[PDB]
Amino acid sequence: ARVAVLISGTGSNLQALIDSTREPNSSAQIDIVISNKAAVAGLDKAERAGIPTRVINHKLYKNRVEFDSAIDLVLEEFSIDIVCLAGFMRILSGPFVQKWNGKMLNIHPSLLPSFKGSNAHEQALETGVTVTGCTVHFVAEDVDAGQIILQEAVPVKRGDTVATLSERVKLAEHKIFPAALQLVASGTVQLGENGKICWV
Ligand SMILES: Nc1nc2sc(CCCCc3csc(C(=O)N[C@@H](CCC(=O)O)C(=O)O)c3F)cc2c(=O)[nH]1
Ligand SMILES: NCC(=O)N[C@@H]1O[C@H](COP(=O)([O-])[O-])[C@@H](O)[C@H]1O
Repeated sequence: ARVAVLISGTGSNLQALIDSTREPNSSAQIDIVISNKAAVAGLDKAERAGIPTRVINHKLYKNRVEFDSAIDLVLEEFSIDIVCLAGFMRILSGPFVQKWNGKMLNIHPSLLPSFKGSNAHEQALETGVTVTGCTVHFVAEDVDAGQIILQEAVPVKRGDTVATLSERVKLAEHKIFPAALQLVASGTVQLGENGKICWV
């Protein structure tokens, strides 16, 4: 399965994905890394790994739809089969999501449905939970609302801050996001006709 990773920043999930997909049993190959922000560290990791990179500036297109069109163009250019959002901080248009329905995974740093949205760790700490975690899910139109693929619980420790909580969660992310990719790329998991998660 040919895979694209969309990033916006440091790219440590990208790195975890690269690491698993070079294992010989990997059913995924990362063929392109696409970032909407230049000079971010995820682009270095991708170039250090030998993976082609493209930077699409969302300040050169008029529409969200024109912008995703540019991404889709690159995905088609590289004959991509699966799209992994690994720290992509931009919301995708409805038609783009429709076209990739069932082929696009996202890593979100909470136990969904808790703490949808962009500041999940802040939500978790404000709420006062003693357990949080991360989720890999298919991207549906409603944000952080697609079919869940994997989750891993992570403890919240006393005095945690966003810094320390997200450090702990990210170790879990580097576990379940490569596993989730591998489930989907091997055809073990798909999105069923009924749109629920389909094990095979
Ligand atoms: N349809 C759909 N799309 C998507 S994308 C995704 C990955 C995580 C999204 C995190 C996220 C939560 S809010 C937000 C935001 O407001 N971004 C600004 C750009 C901000 C900037 O660049 O400064 C903007 O999109 O304009 C995000 F980026 C999941 C997902 C999904 O489930 N459904
Ligand atoms: N709402 C989406 C969101 O918060 N994504 C989060 O951004 C980070 C990207 O880190 P990385 O660039 O080191 O992989 C990850 O921690 C992921 O959970």
